[PDB]
Amino acid sequence: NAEEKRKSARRKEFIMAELIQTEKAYVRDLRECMDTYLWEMTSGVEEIPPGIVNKELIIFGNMQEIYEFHNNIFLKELEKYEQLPEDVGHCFVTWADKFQMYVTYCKNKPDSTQLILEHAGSYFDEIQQRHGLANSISSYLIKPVQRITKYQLLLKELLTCCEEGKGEIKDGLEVMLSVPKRANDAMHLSMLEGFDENIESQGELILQESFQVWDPKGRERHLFLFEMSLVFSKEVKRSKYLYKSKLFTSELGVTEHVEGDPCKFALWVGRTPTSDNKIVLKASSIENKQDWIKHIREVIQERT
Amino acid sequence: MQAIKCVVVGDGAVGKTCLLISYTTNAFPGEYIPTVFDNYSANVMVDGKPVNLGLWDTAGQEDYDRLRPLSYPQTDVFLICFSLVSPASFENVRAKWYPEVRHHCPNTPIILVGTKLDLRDDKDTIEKLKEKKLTPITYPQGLAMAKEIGAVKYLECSALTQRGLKTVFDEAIRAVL
Repeated sequence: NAEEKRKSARRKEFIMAELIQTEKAYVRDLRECMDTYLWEMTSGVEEIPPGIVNKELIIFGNMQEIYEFHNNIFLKELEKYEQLPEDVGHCFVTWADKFQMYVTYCKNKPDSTQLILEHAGSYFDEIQQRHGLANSISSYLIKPVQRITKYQLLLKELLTCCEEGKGEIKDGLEVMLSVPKRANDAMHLSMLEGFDENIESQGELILQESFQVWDPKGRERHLFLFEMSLVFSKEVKRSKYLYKSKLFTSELGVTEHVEGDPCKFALWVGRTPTSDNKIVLKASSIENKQDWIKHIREVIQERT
Repeated sequence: MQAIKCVVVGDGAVGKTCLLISYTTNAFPGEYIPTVFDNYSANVMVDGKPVNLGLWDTAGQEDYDRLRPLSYPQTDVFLICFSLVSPASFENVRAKWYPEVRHHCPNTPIILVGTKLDLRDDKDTIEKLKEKKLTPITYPQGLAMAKEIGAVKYLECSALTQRGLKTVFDEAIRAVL
């Protein structure tokens, strides 16, 4: 299979080269954004609008943290494995927690963006006109959000081309799929309104999804699965969640198979799963139902 | 020198990244189709009215319903792209993309693009779709869906042969003007 080997090696080299040469461009764009728009706000001479003064941390988030992570550590690691594309996933395992900063960044994106269109006015447009930059401020700001969702695609491409070392690539792919999932979960949780308790008191969020719930007719209840609770919340008009009820996971129990529909499963509380007090939830697909069953059972096992 | 922003939205298999690479580089990628397409901005002269067109690619943001709409605010025009050899994307156009785009941007114009025009007449794709009781999307179906979602214009393009690819962005620019 000479053709197979040729295609595999050529595509692998192309993917690794793109992985390095786009990381370099991302670092360059972050540096330009820091040295062009942020610098005017911090150590500039122009008249800052009254509504955006002393608020550069809100607008730019922790972009400086991301830059100092990529510019000093991550790129040097990605350049080490340029001749060994099969092990690049390892670089995504050692610094797995270091990407948690991205989870922060997206959470600040709705806060920052509105501010630019609420009090900045024509400040950054005038800065771009004076500096003669092609990109606007939002074009630079959106870049980490795009970049966190590009590693998974490259890892998937490298997954189908490697014959050995598939485990390392698979682990890196799992990490780089988990990170955007947590970023989306945090943005969903940020709209939870009315919770009369402490968010951190419930542990970490694990899953969130919208279901049809029959209260012991089907009513929509977005569910949040924390390590110590399950929160049923209604969704009302924007997209804000109203805290409706919670169930302690230790007392929770699951019925996996419910007759009449393959997408329904039951949750109950108390020692005895007595009838007429069963919360019936209809998943959107078989895969969603199975994943929710597995995660809920894992939570229950953890609590005991 | 008016600045115009164009955001492409579609499923993963539609082929938006290649759709943009072939337009910007004026050549099909060839052996390797790029995975990453950084935001684009260039001067385009249309009808004696030069503009600065910027192109936004939303690849990799399909399975993230909250990270995805971060690029929607302040968008001049949308390109809702589907594939002509995959009716699933054609249904997701009216199921997923149009409701979200019209919810976040109630007044932004939309152009309905159908990609992979070159594979429509292939005798292998047709057989593979027949094995699953599927047929390629014809032009009248695309036109009907474009009239359904109130899109400004329905267009078909092919990144491999660049047939109709230059007209898509010109029509998108002309929609704003």
